[PDB]
Amino acid sequence: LTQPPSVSAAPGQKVTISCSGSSSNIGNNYVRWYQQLPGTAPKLLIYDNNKRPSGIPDRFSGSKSGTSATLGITGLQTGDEADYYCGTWDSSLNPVFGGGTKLEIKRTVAAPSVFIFPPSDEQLKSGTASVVCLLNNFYPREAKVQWKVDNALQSGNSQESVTEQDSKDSTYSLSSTLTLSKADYEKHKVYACEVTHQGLSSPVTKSFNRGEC
Amino acid sequence: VQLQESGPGLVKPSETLSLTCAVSGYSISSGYYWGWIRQPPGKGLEWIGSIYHSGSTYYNPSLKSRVTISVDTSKNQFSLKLSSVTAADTAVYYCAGLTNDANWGQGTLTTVSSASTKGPSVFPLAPSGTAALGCLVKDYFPEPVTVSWNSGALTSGVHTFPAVLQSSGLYSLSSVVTVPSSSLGTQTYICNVNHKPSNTKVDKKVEPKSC
Repeated sequence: LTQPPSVSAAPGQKVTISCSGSSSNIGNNYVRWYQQLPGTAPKLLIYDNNKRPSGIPDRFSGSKSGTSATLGITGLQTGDEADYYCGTWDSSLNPVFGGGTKLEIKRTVAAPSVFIFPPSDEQLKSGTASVVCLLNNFYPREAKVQWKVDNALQSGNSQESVTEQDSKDSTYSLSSTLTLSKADYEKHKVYACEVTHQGLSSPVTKSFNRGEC
Repeated sequence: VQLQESGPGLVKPSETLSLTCAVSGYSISSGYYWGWIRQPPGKGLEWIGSIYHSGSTYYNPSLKSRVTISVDTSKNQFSLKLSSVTAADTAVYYCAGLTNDANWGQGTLTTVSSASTKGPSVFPLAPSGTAALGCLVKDYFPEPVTVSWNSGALTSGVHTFPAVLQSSGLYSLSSVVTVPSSSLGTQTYICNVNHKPSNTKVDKKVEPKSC
């Protein structure tokens, strides 16, 4: 049971998601489809190849042809951002599942708003310094953060993570954290986060000087 | 009908993973079957096993020698025991059952690791016409932590990031919210942090800094 890892389209458009199986699973058995919103359990969309449970709108449909099955989603809405899974039964009539397809909604380009946060005095008193750069509500996902400390490029001492696509406005946000020891943090003045994104005509820098707060 | 997993979030290598599924609003005797399905982080779904109406059980052949699924009618719950676990068994475990539409539990993350439970420290990300503020939830193990704002009253504009695994082997997570800058003087912002494996709950007020 294979499906493509991702699909994308604009709101209002249609997508299809295919599930390729074999003669002994899909070829012989009913197919089900599930929607998994981030952080939630899978939810049944389609059963018996093409039937909708109560509560599922007719924007969703399923069909089966030979050893493959297809889920169609029309009238795409921002709420449809999710992982989609097919499921069927194998030759022993035990459940098997596809690898999942992540649906991305295409929206207009949006530049991030950037914020920088010095370490709290509370954390410094514990012996460590985390400096945080926030890139809020941007699209598309690709974004670059460069850290500088007294104009020294920082390489290898930051980590970042990115939210799932927002259910309401289809944007991403990203946080980057620069880790320094307390002793190193107190050796330097200027802490800067430079952000590159296609929504920005040139890179944006947010900075602070240690001791302003 | 509601299903709810419970059980340790951390299991040591070679030890046995034990989970229970509490079924509320329905009797275990009246289900077509009850079963378990797991999902390693960032991956797909894998069926573990099912127990049917009669009591007959069927397990995933690649797991069979390690799996036991049982029903406790008196407590209206069923269970999973997976013996001799390794890192490969780290996953979100779902209980599920059929009363066409199967019911699912909310899932519970089980991490298999020799590392020990550690509660987080919570630090403010203070704000100083939109302002951003947040909380840094640092140095905990295993996942997950949950974060809410103002006890669930504040949801608009909240972003809670995926945890990052630090080089120390501990996780860190940030949660942020953007609010009107004119609110900072009058509105209180509290991040509610819960790390169940360490039984650590913290309500942290994030106060604007003096800059």
